[PDB]
Amino acid sequence: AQDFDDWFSSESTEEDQDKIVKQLHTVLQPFLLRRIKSDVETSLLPKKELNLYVGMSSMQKKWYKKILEKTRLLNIMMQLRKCCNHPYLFDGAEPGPPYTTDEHLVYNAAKLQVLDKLLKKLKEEGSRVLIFSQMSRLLDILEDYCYFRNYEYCRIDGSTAHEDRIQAIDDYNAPDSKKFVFLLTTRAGGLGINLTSADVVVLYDSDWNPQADLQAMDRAHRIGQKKQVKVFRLVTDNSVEEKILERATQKLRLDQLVIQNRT
DNA sequence: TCAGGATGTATATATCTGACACGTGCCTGGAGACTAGGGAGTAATCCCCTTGGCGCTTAAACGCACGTACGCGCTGTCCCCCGCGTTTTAACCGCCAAGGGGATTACTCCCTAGTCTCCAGGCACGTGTCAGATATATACATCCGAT
Repeated sequence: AQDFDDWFSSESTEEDQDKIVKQLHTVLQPFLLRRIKSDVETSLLPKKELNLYVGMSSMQKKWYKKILEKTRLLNIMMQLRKCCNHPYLFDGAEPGPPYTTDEHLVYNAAKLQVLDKLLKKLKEEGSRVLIFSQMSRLLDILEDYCYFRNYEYCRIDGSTAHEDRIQAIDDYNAPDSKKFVFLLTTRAGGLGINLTSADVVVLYDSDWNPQADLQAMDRAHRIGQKKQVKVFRLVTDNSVEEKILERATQKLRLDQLVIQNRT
C-alpha cells in the first residue's frame, strides 16, 4: 500500500493538476467494469434531494452546551449526535412521570418539528414515507409519535426475524396497501428487500459512509420505480452534524474523482 | 398463682495510689542561605477502549412434569452432663544468695559501603521456524439401574 496510498500523492488532492488521477484512470482500467444505470432506462427517472437545515431546539441547546463543558457521558462526538437527533434519548430530558405522548414531545426535537409539518404535507398527496434512521432507539420515539398521530406504520428494524420482516414488507408492498410510514434502519439487511412501491424516504440521520446511505436511498430508487421518489436528509445547524456531512461529502466526492470517469 | 430464697444492685465510707502539676537541661525543630535535580508542561506517535449499532450459530437456560428420598416433626429412651457439697493442694506472695545479661554512655578506629569514571558483556526485543497439544471420530471397556 505504500506504493499505492502514499505514492498516489495524498489522495492526489494537494499535489495534483489533474494528471496523476488521469494516470490512475487507466491504471485500474482493465480490472473494473462499472456500467451506469444512466445508460439503461430501468428506473428511467432521476432522483431528488433536500438538505434542509433545522434550527436547533431550546432544550437541546441546553444539553449540547452541557455536554461540551465538563450517566455514561463518553464518546462525546456521537453523544452530540444524540442531542442533534432527539434529547429524549438522554433519559431525563423529557418531562418526568407520569409519561404522556402529546405535542410536548414534538417541541423538544428540532428535526421532528420540521419533520412533523412535512409529514402532514405528504399525507394529502397519497404518499407513503419510508423513514430510515440511525440509532434504532430513535425509531421508538418516532414509533410513539406515529402512535400519537394515528398513522399506519410497521417496523422491520434489527432484532426482527425475516419471517416477521417479509410479512411486514407485505403490509407495505400490498395491493391497495394503506401503511404510510414504515420504519427501518440505515443498514436494514441486504439489498434484496424490495421497496419499489413507494415514493418518499427520509434519511433522518446521516452516516459516516455516504455509500452506506447511497444504497439505502436506492431501496426506493430500485428497479421498477415509475413515479418520482423523494429523499430527505435532516441536518442540524452549527453542530457536529455540520462536519459529518462534509466528511461524508468529500468521501462521497472521492468516488467520482476516482471512479465516476471510466465508463 | 402466690409466698419463699438466693443474688446482683444500689447505697454510704475509709484507704491507696498513680494521674496531674511544676521546674530544669538538653536536644532538635525553626530561620536563614545555597543549590541541584525531580517533576511539571509540551508535543509527536501508536495502540487500545468506547458507544452506537448490524447479522448468525449454537448451546445453555428456562419451563414443565412425575416422582422419589430426605428434611422435619414426634416419640422414646437412655446416659451424660450440670449443680452442689467436701476436702486438699497449688498459686501467690514474700524471701535469699550470687552472678550474668542488656541497656546505656562515651572513645577509637579499621574497613567496607557509597561515589565517580570507563568499558565492554549481559539481556531484551524482533524475526523465523517446527512440534505438543488439541479436536474429532472411532472402537473399547466399564458402572448402573430394572427385570
